Amino acid sequence: KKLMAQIFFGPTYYQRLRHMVDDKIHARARGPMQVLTRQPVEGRSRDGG
Amino acid sequence: NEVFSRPEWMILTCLPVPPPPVRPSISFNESQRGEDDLTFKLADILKANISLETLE
DNA sequence: AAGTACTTGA
RNA sequence: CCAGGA
DNA sequence: TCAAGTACTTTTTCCGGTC
Repeated sequence: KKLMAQIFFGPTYYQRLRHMVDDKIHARARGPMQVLTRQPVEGRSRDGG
Repeated sequence: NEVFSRPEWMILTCLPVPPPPVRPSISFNESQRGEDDLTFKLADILKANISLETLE
């Protein structure tokens, strides 16, 4: 069915940026701990909490 | 306070030595140390003390 | 950048 | 530190 | 004695590289 509205449609130059979900997503539930403080390690990289 | 903090105790005679859990070594590979700064600074205190002790 | 704390000259 | 993200 | 100078203190949201 026709839309009651008319859509502004045409080509536009879009860029793909360096931020992708899969390089961001992270989850932890017990993992590596620091030596000194005996607390969870830092960063996604290190499987930190 | 006569029990917990006499002013004479602001001056150090007998220095407490913290145990390894406070100053752990970063034990890289097998035969390689990696001693904490506190372990180094303590040896500096030890060394300074022996010089003075022998001197007097 | 804005304070306490202490020191210095009139 | 350096570079970046909300 | 009391203005003005001095020292020295203090902070600032959360989340890769190359060293």
